[PDB]
Amino acid sequence: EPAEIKIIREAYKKAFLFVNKGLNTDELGQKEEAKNYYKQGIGHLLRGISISSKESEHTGPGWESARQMQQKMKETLQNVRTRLEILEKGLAT
Amino acid sequence: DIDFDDLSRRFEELKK
Repeated sequence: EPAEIKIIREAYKKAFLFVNKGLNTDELGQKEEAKNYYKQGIGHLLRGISISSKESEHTGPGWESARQMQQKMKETLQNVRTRLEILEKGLAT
Repeated sequence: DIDFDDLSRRFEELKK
C-alpha cells in the first residue's frame, strides 16, 4: 500500500532476475554476458536499498517485509560487486 | 519462490 514498499519490492524482483541471469552465464563461462547482467542487477539492488525504511510511519508486516528484502539485497550487492570486480580484472579461477 | 540466499551460495562456489 505504501509506494516506497512497491519500489523496494520491484527492485528486489528485478535484481534477483538479473543476478540470477548473471550467475547462470557466469557458471557457463560467458563472462562478458555475466558482467552485463551483474551491472544491471547492481542498479536495481542500489535503488531498493536506498529507500528509507526505519522511520516512525514504517511499521507493520509490509514494512518489516520490505526491510528484510533490503537486508537480502545488501548481502547480494556485496557478493555481486566482488564477483564483478574479479571478472573485470580477469582474476576468475 | 525468490531465494536470495541461494544466490550467495552460488557466488561462494564460483570462488572455489
